[PDB]
Amino acid sequence: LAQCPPGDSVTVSITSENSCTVEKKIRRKFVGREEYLFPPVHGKLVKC
Amino acid sequence: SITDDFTLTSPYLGFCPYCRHSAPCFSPIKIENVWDESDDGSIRIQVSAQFGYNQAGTADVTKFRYMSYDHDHDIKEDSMEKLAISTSGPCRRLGHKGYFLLAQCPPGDSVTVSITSENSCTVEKKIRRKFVGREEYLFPPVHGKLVKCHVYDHLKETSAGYITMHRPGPHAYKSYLEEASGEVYIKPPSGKNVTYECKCGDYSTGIVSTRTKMNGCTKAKQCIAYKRDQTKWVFNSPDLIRHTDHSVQGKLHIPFRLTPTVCPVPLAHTPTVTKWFKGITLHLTATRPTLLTTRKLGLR
Amino acid sequence: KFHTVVPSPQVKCCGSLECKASSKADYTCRVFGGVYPFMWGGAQCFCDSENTQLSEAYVEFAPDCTIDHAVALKVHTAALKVGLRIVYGNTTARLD
Amino acid sequence: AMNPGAFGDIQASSLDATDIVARTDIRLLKPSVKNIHVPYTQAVSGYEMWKNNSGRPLQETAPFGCKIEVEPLRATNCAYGHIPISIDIPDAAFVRS
Amino acid sequence: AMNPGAFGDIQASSLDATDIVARTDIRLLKPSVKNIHVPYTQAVSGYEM
Amino acid sequence: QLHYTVQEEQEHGTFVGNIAEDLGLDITKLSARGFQTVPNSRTPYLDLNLETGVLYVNEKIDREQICCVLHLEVFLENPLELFQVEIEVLD
Amino acid sequence: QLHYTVQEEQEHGTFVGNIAEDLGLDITKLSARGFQTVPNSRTPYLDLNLETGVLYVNEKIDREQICCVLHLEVFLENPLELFQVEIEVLD
Ligand SMILES: *[C@@H]1O[C@H](CO)[C@@H](O)[C@H](O)[C@H]1NC(C)=O
Ligand SMILES: *[C@@H]1O[C@H](CO)[C@@H](O)[C@H](O)[C@H]1NC(C)=O
Ligand SMILES: *[C@@H]1O[C@H](CO)[C@@H](O)[C@H](O)[C@H]1NC(C)=O
Repeated sequence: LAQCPPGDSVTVSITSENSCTVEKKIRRKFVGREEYLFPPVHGKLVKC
Repeated sequence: SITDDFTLTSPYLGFCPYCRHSAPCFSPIKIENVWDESDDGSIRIQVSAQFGYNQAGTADVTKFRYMSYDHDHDIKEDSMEKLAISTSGPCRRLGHKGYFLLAQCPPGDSVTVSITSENSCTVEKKIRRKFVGREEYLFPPVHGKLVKCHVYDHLKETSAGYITMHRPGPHAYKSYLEEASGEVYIKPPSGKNVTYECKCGDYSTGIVSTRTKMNGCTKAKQCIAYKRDQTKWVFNSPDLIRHTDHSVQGKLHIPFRLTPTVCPVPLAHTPTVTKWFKGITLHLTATRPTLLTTRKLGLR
Repeated sequence: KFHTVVPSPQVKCCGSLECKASSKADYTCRVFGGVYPFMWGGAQCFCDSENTQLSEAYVEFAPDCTIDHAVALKVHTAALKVGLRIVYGNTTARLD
Repeated sequence: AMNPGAFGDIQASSLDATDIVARTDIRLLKPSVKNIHVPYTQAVSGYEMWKNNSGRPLQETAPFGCKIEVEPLRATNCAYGHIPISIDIPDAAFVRS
Repeated sequence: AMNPGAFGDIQASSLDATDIVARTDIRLLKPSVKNIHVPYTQAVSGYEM
Repeated sequence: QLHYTVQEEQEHGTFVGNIAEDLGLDITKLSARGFQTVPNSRTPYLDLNLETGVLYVNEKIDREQICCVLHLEVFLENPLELFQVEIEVLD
Repeated sequence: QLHYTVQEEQEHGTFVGNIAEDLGLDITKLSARGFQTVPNSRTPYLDLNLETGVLYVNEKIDREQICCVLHLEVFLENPLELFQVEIEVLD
């Protein structure tokens, strides 16, 4: 379980690489009716 | 009355909304404001920690101060080569001074500062690649026109403004209480005058140097205590309680002035002209966006 | 650009306070009851649920306003100052 | 006279004048989280909103094709009308018939 | 019949032919910074166009 | 916003702090508000008791392995509100 | 585009180079030309005398701290010209 930036692929590697990569379009997800880059200090605290 | 002596000033803990753990926290480094007015992409950052000064406060380049959130909440000092600025990739640290940073940064939607080995803190700030003239470019070319633009100065002793400074108010530590067996006490650290103003049954204000029984406070939730000898100035950030006296005790410089300079802008391909009656057909070649402006030489 | 600088909160612990109308630019000030603040070190007011916070805000020119500023002018009628060259008698005379 | 989100939203007699005046639509809000921050919201600066759609300046949109310069404000090399010249030639250039 | 910024702006009878002829709109400019580079500006390749 | 501290190699079940006492939440209505650890901010070394509102140690703290402090978030319903706890480990 | 050199542990005020003499610019109109170092390319170890147009040492050059060379830029107005100077530090 990992938190990742937006991208079009997912790669898992064993450094020192035997990496593997698959197509997965992940995007930044919302909770409400406002785009936000990251949650702000002042808010409504909705259920998600 | 601008002061350049940082021995009278302490850094402060700043509450910022996106720490490394993806939650707001109190951090020794907190971005108050970010300005991007230069034409070369350099950004100026105001940070809750000081830079280029040692724990005492003397001018000591490559070592910086920060108020730590550990058990001993005092000023500590650390190396400047383990600090990073980034927006999408790492940023080139152009300059630093007390409360202020200046850096070349790539385009991005956020600006973050971290103390590696982490205490990262991030703010929303939309910075983009900027023009200087009427032609788009990544970097200026070898062949150009060298037009006048304005960039942030890399020399730290210039002044783009001033910030007012004030005395710090009460801080009300939680570790100064001894709720036990229904009665509460005070923890003075090494016999210091940590004062108290609290309301067991009525407003009782006193100063204790030793551990002291309270007259009527049952639980510890209705009584506080804080230090008194706090004669170190602080920036008027909205993340601290102001004192009863909140006058401008001093004023610090705002470094990295917006100094005019020359800087090259490209010259596009010279268009060829075909002449037809009352008009010209211009044939245009431009790899990057380029502005064309025409106007008639008459009344309209 | 304005700086919209925000001063430090004025917090007192269950005493009702109000703020005087300052003459500073775009001065907006409000009072909030029922606050119980936390900065680093725990609770800042002993008193339980009647404390008052004072929020202050006012605007000010940005530090980079010395270069990035627009000046508003009212323009009245204009007058000309033309430079002439007079080549009378193959004798050049330049004047304004 | 000031409007939020418009040019001239913040005004003063000079850059260093004490009498700054502005009517930006600034509102303070209740702190939802139990901290000591000041939550506020405010309309966007009308300076940037004017730079977004300032259009083209007078150096590109001007009749009779003459260029605008500043310090002092002037329009150099304009070509529109006619100047009556009354010129008194000295008699040292006039020669005998 | 070459013209710049269009197909066939460079021509030859073979890839290894020495007789290559072309009329791309290339111009040489006076160098501004006092170095030894050759500032030139040319019309875009009509092959890629 | 709750700064708590623990010692080095503290045993299981030892005291870390009292969340409800310091936040002023009523103890006898904690269960009605759904007092629960936020799933995003979970520390395997520490737990909390839902009934008593007390944060304590789950696993023995290894100073070398975890490093640098721990962060744990809590949330309550009706009304909906989260809170943050930062825990320092001494050496 | 100019190349200068300095020795290690040079004191304050020691000679590095003559920018105007190397570039052919006349000294007596340097004030009218608006001679000045570019605000971007500045180093804390080397400065310049503007009346003589002579680039020299300001701070004692720490070979370990700076490293790898030093870059400086100067500019003049009417005509608008920009010039670049690279300084090697020996060991
Ligand atoms: C603490 O306060 C007392 C008040 O009587 C004063 O005498 C003393 O000098 C102060 N400082 C200490 C004990 O360091
Ligand atoms: C105004 O700024 C926005 C960015 O929010 C941009 O997309 C737009 O092109 C600009 N101009 C106009 C005329 O809306
Ligand atoms: C015009 O030129 C003639 C011959 O070149 C010269 O003698 C005369 O001085 C000039 N006219 C005047 C008014 O000086």
